[PDB]
Amino acid sequence: ELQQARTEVETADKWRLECIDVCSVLTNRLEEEAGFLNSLLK
Amino acid sequence: QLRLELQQARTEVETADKWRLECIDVCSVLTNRLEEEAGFLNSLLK
Amino acid sequence: GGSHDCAKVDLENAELRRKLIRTKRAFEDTYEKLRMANKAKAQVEKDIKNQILKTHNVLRNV
Amino acid sequence: SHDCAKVDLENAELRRKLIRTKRAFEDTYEKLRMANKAKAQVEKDIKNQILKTHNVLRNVRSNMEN
Ligand SMILES: [Zn+2]
Repeated sequence: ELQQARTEVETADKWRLECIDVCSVLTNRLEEEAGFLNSLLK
Repeated sequence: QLRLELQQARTEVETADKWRLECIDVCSVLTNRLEEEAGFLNSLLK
Repeated sequence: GGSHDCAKVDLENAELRRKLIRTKRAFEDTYEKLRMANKAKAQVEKDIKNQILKTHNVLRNV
Repeated sequence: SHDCAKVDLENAELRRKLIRTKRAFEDTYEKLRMANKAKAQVEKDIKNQILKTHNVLRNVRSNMEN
């Protein structure tokens, strides 16, 4: 009855870490795009 | 083996889902901002 | 000065008048296009400032 | 009957104003050409950013829907 929950941590942390990856891609994208828009003013 | 068993569900079915729901919320607002900003750039092109 | 072909200089003066009008109107049209370009550029810069403020808000407040 | 001297002076003045106006038009047209070039470059970079964002979003859809 130990691995029945020790498997849910790998799946829950799988979806969580994948979400963190997507959040990293989106955050980096908004940073680069906002930097580009900032370059049109300089 | 009660401590080691219930210790698992304390975080992997709670905290790991807490930061996951906060995470998907962040991805939602960031996705919306990227969509409206891309739409703004397309509006500049047209 | 010397003599000239009177009718030819009259017709040439009329041609120069029409060419002057046309060239002047081309200048006015080009200047107007430049004015519209400057205005559109300024407005676009304003909108870009708004979008930079928006992304700044959604980035430094999350 | 047109007064030859006056008509010659008018010819000279018309050529002068014509050349002057042609040059003002040429300078304004050059400024507009530079503005259109800079705008073309800006629109090109904007197209680059739209390509990047579209690829990111489509990759998120291919990472979540499938
Ligand atoms: Zn004459």
